[PDB]
Amino acid sequence: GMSFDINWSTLESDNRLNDLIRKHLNSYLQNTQLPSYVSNLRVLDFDLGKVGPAITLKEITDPLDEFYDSIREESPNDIQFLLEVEYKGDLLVTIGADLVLNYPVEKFMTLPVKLSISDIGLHSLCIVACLSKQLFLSFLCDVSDPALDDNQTVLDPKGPILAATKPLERISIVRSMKIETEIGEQYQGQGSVLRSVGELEQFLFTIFKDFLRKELAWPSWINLDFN
Amino acid sequence: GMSFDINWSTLESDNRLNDLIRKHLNSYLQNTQLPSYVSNLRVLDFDLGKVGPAITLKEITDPLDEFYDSIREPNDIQFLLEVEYKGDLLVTIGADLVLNYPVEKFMTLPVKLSISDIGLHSLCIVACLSKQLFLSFLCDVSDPALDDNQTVLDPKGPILAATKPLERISIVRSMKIETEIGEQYQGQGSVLRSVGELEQFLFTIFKDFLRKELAWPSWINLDF
Ligand SMILES: CCCCCCCC/C=C/CCCCCCCC(=O)OC[C@H](COP(=O)(O)OCCN)OC(=O)CCCCCCC/C=C/CCCCCCCC
Ligand SMILES: CCCCCCCC/C=C\CCCCCCCC(=O)OC[C@H](COP(=O)(O)OCCN)OC(=O)CCCCCCC/C=C/CCCCCCCC
Repeated sequence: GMSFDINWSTLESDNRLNDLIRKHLNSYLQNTQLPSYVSNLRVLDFDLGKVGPAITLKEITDPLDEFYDSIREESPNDIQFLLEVEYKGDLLVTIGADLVLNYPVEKFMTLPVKLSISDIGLHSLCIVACLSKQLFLSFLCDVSDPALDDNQTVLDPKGPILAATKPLERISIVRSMKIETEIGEQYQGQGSVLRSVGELEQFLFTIFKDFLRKELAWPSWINLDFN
Repeated sequence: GMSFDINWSTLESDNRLNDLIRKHLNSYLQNTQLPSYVSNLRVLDFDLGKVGPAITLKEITDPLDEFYDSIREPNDIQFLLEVEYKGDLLVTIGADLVLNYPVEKFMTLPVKLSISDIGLHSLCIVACLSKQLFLSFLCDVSDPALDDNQTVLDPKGPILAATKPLERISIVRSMKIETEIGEQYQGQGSVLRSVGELEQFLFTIFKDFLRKELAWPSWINLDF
């Protein structure tokens, strides 16, 4: 329907959203076991961009009880939005990698390389919950997930999506994603190198999707405490 | 910074937003006393459009006391926003004009006024309480009473106190009004001048409407 341009600049003098995502993602990367073909991984830059999602409000409800339960461990006024979120924005992750060539010997050579994750496609149901007053945000499931056939609510806790008993049968929240790599002109001929680059691209793809899934995808969520 | 596209389609599937605003404004018009030269005023159509404001969050605070008090007459929350609008809002208003042709003749001229191209750049506040929400435009961004550096959320500062209503600039910076006349008529000058008068009147009326519905100390209130 209506378009908006939002600017949260003053809310970010000391901490910048981009930088927060970058350090978090970096932490995640440096805590992952790396294959033999890559020596180091590092986020060179993260950029949420200037193009955001198309947001459709689907329903308005009480927050899920699982949130309350979470708080119990470690109010009518509270509220929860169910949102259809469609993203084809300009998010861009630039990652630096040291590709390791082992073709002769072990660790024969290292090529500085850098990869670009971009063009992320998404179309999924999320929820945003206000509770007392920590803020919860979580991507529930893709719009066309089979567990929605028959047109009965996602907010059913005994239903498949929310119960999260079969993560394997869920269709991926990230619909598409583009990865490029640029390497030295000198290496564009060698097939061994190109194959290694391919493997690294795939690995990075899976790693990024994993990160997203355990940071934002239900039953995981983003918790903001404001005291 | 970042762009969004918002769609509130299903929250109101009985009643529509544009329709609600249309009969609200219609009520306003029908309880306005009209000049002698116009017999009927009516909102033909209202359209908030698809182009919204550029929004900058300035501050975040607990809601004003006037709201809490407004409840009877947490953690509840209030946003202070810089709002810059150059959107595609469009009001189309129908009017029956009264024309004086010579030989002391009276005639009626149906006319269609279009209010569009509204320019705005102003500090507004959006307060969520219990949970009813409050929408109110405080003042224009370049109001003198904001001179140098001072806060707008100061309750006995000028803007919030509502001390001196005529001293402040109007929230609406710009506005465009056109008129559709079937020209059997547009050629005469009598008709064009009558239409001019009507346009000015409508300008005043609309500005007045928004300052009594949207401008602090008045606000828009939602009930759920
Ligand atoms: C959803 C807002 C997005 C678009 C906002 C555009 C901003 C620029 C628009 C220029 C001025 C705003 C145009 C609106 C004219 C006034 C309309 C109006 O008064 O409608 C009120 C009338 C009241 O009806 P009742 O059911 O009787 O409720 C109690 C009545 N007191 O109709 C309504 O209730 C609908 C209210 C919808 C208001 C929509 C306009 C609000 C302005 C948007 C705020 C701008 C930025 C803030 C973001 C808004 C986030 C909620
Ligand atoms: C404003 C969102 C616009 C962009 C949305 C398009 C979706 C793009 C696809 C994914 C983009 C988001 C990737 C970054 C997510 C991971 C970053 C991260 O974890 O940093 C959070 C880090 C703190 O994390 P913890 O509180 O410790 O939680 C630990 C894990 N449970 O810093 C923060 O404060 C997180 C900030 C959260 C903002 C995330 C926004 C992305 C979510 C998009 C939802 C779209 C709906 C819009 C509603 C937003 C209302 C604020």
